[PDB]
Amino acid sequence: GISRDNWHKRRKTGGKRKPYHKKRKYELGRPAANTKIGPRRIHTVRVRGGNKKYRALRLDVGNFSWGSECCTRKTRIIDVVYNASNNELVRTKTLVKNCIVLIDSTPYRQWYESHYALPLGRKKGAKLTPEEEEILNKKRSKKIQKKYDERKKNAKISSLLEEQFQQGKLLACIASRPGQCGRADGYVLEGKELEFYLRKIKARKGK
Amino acid sequence: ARGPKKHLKRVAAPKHWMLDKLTGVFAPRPSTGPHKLRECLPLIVFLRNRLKYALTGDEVKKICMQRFIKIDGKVRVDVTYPAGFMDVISIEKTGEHFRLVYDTKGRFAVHRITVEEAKYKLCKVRKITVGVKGIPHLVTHDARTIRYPDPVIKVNDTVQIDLGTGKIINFIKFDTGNLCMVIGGANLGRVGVITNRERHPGSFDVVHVKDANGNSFATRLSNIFVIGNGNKPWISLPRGKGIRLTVAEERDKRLAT
Amino acid sequence: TERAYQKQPTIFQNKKRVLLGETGKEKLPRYYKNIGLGFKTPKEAIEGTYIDKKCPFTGNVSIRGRILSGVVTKMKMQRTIVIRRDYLHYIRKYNRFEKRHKNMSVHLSPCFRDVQIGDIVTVGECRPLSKTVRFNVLKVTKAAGTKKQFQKF
RNA sequence: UCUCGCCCGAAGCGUUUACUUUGAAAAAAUUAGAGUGUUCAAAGCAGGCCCGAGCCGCCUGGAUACCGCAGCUAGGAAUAAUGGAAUAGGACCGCGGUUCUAUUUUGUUGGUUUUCGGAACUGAGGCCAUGAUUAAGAGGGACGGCCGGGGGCAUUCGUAUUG
RNA sequence: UACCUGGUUGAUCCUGCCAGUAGCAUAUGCUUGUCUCAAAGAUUAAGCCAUGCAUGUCUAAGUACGCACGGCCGGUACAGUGAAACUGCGAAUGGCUCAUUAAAUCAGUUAUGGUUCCUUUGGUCGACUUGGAUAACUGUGGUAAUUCUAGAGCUAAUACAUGCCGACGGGCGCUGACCCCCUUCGCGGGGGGGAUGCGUGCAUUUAUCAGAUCAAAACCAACCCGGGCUUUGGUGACUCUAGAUAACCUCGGGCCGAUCGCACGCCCCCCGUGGCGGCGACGACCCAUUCGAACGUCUGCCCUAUCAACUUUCGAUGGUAGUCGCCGUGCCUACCAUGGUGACCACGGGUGACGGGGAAUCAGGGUUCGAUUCCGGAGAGGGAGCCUGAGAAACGGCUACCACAUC
RNA sequence: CGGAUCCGUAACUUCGGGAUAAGGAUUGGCUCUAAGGGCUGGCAGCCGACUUAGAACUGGUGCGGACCAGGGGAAUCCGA
RNA sequence: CCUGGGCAGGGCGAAGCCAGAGGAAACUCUGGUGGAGGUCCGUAGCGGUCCUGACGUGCAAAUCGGUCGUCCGACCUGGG
Ligand SMILES: [Mg+2]
Ligand SMILES: [Mg+2]
Ligand SMILES: [Mg+2]
Ligand SMILES: [Mg+2]
Ligand SMILES: [Mg+2]
Ligand SMILES: [Mg+2]
Ligand SMILES: [Mg+2]
Ligand SMILES: [Mg+2]
Ligand SMILES: [Mg+2]
Ligand SMILES: [Mg+2]
Ligand SMILES: [Mg+2]
Ligand SMILES: [Mg+2]
Ligand SMILES: [Mg+2]
Ligand SMILES: [Mg+2]
Ligand SMILES: [Mg+2]
Ligand SMILES: [Mg+2]
Ligand SMILES: [Mg+2]
Ligand SMILES: [Mg+2]
Ligand SMILES: [Mg+2]
Ligand SMILES: [Mg+2]
Ligand SMILES: [Mg+2]
Ligand SMILES: [Mg+2]
Ligand SMILES: [Mg+2]
Ligand SMILES: [Mg+2]
Ligand SMILES: [Mg+2]
Ligand SMILES: [Mg+2]
Ligand SMILES: [Mg+2]
Ligand SMILES: [Mg+2]
Repeated sequence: GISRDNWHKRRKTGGKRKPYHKKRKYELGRPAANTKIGPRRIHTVRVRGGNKKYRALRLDVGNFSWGSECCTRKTRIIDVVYNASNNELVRTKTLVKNCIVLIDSTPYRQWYESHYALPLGRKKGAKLTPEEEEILNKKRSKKIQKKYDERKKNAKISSLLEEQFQQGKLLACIASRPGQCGRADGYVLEGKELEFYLRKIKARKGK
Repeated sequence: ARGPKKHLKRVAAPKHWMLDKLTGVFAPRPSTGPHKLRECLPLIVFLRNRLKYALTGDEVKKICMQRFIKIDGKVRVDVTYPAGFMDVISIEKTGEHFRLVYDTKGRFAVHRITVEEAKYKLCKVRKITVGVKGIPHLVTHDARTIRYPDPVIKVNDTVQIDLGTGKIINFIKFDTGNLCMVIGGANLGRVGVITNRERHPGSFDVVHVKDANGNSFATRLSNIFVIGNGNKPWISLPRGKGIRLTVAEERDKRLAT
Repeated sequence: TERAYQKQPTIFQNKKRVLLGETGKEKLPRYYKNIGLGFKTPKEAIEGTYIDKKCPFTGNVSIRGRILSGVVTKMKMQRTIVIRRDYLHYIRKYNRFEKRHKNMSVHLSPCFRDVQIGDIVTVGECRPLSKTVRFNVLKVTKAAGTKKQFQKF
């Protein structure tokens, strides 16, 4: 019986409006679903007009888009930090439209190896992971093309994203509503937004 | 109320249906079709009230499912199927090809045309868009959505349509010097050459039109139907040019008898 | 600068400019929208600094419907001001008029500086921004007196 | 203004109303009102004709007027208030310097520069008949010869009453 | 019909009210021959209801082994009428009343680019038939009875599900074995082809890229021809529509016929055991129109100051993000600012106040009603919550409370 | 009832009061968060006190846990 | 009369002072600050309302236990 109506409100001045409706059907209100970080669990909601709404009660997998290089892979959701609207929902770990998700940087490493060779995040050992790092041997002139992609374009993912990849986590902003479409779809924080949310999380951990 | 309306009152009926006060309580409400309720004419009104074919409406309801009356090629099973301006009504046995043109009084005037012109039909473009795989779609005011129309069609045009094939032909642009016919408002049924359009940024523009023997009027873009091409109407219109002279000239006509 | 949690309307920030290494100007990636209607976009929306979701030149606020005019009365409300529309009312019985006015809150975009009290401002209808704000500041016309003179201190 | 195809169209466009005259504007019923012998009329939108049934037929009506106030468009400039130039930070014309952006062309692609179209700022002079309607038997203020039991403070005189 | 008359005084003139005058609409007294129309439980009691009805529906075209009737009728399932039940649509319309409601509903005018939309009308719709279950039916029961129902057997489809062939494989993105030419001792450099493998179409959810008004050269490095060539649409406007890029496509799972009827002919051919299949009822992913809803924008409402400041901890005003909702919204949440309205009557009260088109009243200007047949709103004793469904907080739908009230 | 915190407080009146009027909610433990300061250099860096507010978790509704400690209201007579 | 000694903490918040707001003026309103009083709860101190409690040949020829009134003063008290 949740009513999002405006006829029970006050006027421009603040005069109490006289009630005469009975909270009709075309002004529905459904209770909130705090989207946890458990397994994938989505229920259905009937919509006025015969449509279907996918209510995500808790989610595990997610979809996130890298910003600059225009790539997108699947990503397991790890942790919820800095809601920036309600800090209680950080501890509640509720997925909303504008929130920050820790991307596991492992599904981006295969694409970064396959297109942007001589990768990073390999613990400065240079002995481990016989991945096919140097097995394919880069026979034809696509080796020179990858040299253009690696040195002429120069592939700079400099010190902020460097330290994030060397810590094995990535800071992502959600760009979709989890309670509406059932998808925790988002993008990767880059540059000015990256240093801004990094400063906010660093201040939250410091003071 | 709740949901859509379903009845219609004779008192709340529109004026251009020629309904009575003593006959019945409920008016024939037309079904959902290509035309709105204010610019339509039911088949039960067309066959019962106007042409005097059946006295009751039950006879019309019987014959429309006895599969005689067809609109634009296909047979209508509904007794209250809505029609509109510039439609072809033919029933299958004699020469009866009624064109729904507008009278000078604003009423649906019958016009028995020959078969060679009854094969063809004009229609006004409502809007134009693009869709799946980048193809052009055209929406007609007669609820006709056609793909790959032409690239040289402005939104406010009148294109000839073939009822046998569903193909458009012989478009004409909205230009000064075209013969148009006003379909809506207080000056409907007015046939005149387009004289001057005036644009306004407030989502509505005005058009001043002129016609023969020194007369001029003005209307809005949502009520204009182009009918001609340089003082040459593609469809022959009954009772002269459809000109409203004067109520006193109508009295002089009735005295001349 | 910014003093909120996030301000980024539509434009993607990084053009991956790190190819030689340089700071450069960062005010070039700015969204620029023309409202049409024969009204000129001010240069504050061109070379400004602000980020406004409800600006008609920056946000997705479409301008439609009616165009009215009023006079600016107050400033104390944040990023939106209150206008006054003085008008007369024809009365059939007594056969003369009377003064009536209805104050409305209107969204003042931060690009319009020199918004001093007493100037004739133009407003336009938009989508409902908030509970009382429905119009949008569209053109500031009057200088609200003589700006040439100056006072002591 | 001829950039848009010696004139026109288009576009710069109103400083913003009040007031007026057209035009669209809406929904019928109702009101005024056209026509019609419902036996007149209240009504209603009907009916009128030719034909000895044999023309497997015609013609016409179901209009118009009003619809305050509110909103839109096109003229009018009389009355009623508002904008200009006073510490000039005034309007035009063509020249100095600083700075930015987009696309036409060097047969095509990549790099540098100029002219060009425009925006912003600064410096110097000319061009304006270079800029203030005169002062209401309106009002405010100043002057100076008065005016009056106007008001406040202090002082003096007068007879009478009582003791 | 632009209309007065009598009444204060011994008499006259004046202000002044009272009373006669005429409609209008409620009741009532008396009387009443014809005929055409015609309002009618509004005023008090939106108080209570016995009884009887007001919502059902089948086509040649979804499902016929009904025990009912008959076709001639022999047998290779099935033809005809067909009660009843499974299925779909409608019962969110109509009718009734005006109890609440004072910029609230409404009325004039504008728009959803900020939404949904049954049903019709158009575009789109690129394995010789698969599995459980069940109603009607038959037996079998319960209590005093309801539109009460479980238990045993079986049966059907447009019930609910599972799920296939075609169709050549085109083109593109990324890897990619291999291969051609020139130069160089080689290394290397430059230009041009290319077998495998992974992704494809429309919608859903992201992020990114390129996208229209305008005309002259001067230098350096690469290449086509005989000094010289390359481009989606609309609005007043877009974060509009449409392309391309990488991936998700959600088990409560978007679509890409595991339908039915008609009249029936023809052909390649080795039998047809295969095609040539024409018309017509169902929505099916989406896009428009049509019917309708919704919050919106400007203007307009009776009386009252013995109603002068009102709103703000249970948002009052605004901003920043988020939740919910179909969408824009203090509709809700966290933080921040202290705002917003008013003597041009704010706020609070009363209305024997539903708002209008209209009705009565005959100079003009006005005054009083409008519950009532047409539009819109509200409600089904009060008031709250909800299933189904596109559309309801429905009441001739359901659940709980109060007041009634039946067996 | 009794302490403390946050709302709200009538009749009357000498306008000071009545008033801790009356009447409601919370009170424990353990974690955090925010705010309130000092001293040095031409905004940055070092050093400490007990207060307030908000939030989460949890204990058998238990929290002034002992002790500390106003029952209240309507009136009449008399004396300020 | 002279001469000395003493009176824990809290509540109410007077004059004066500061800042802000309304108004044309007269003037009004709001938040602090201040610490006033034969002022309120209350300890020590001083008296003794009630239980007519305990004793009542008692501890005492007038005392004790609760419940008390007042406690910055018209306050209590030593010595001369
Ligand atoms: Mg710490
Ligand atoms: Mg109804
Ligand atoms: Mg003298
Ligand atoms: Mg008299
Ligand atoms: Mg009288
Ligand atoms: Mg809140
Ligand atoms: Mg009422
Ligand atoms: Mg009259
Ligand atoms: Mg009148
Ligand atoms: Mg409605
Ligand atoms: Mg409404
Ligand atoms: Mg209802
Ligand atoms: Mg009903
Ligand atoms: Mg009933
Ligand atoms: Mg009392
Ligand atoms: Mg007391
Ligand atoms: Mg007494
Ligand atoms: Mg005493
Ligand atoms: Mg005292
Ligand atoms: Mg006391
Ligand atoms: Mg006491
Ligand atoms: Mg004693
Ligand atoms: Mg004692
Ligand atoms: Mg005793
Ligand atoms: Mg004893
Ligand atoms: Mg005591
Ligand atoms: Mg005591
Ligand atoms: Mg005391």
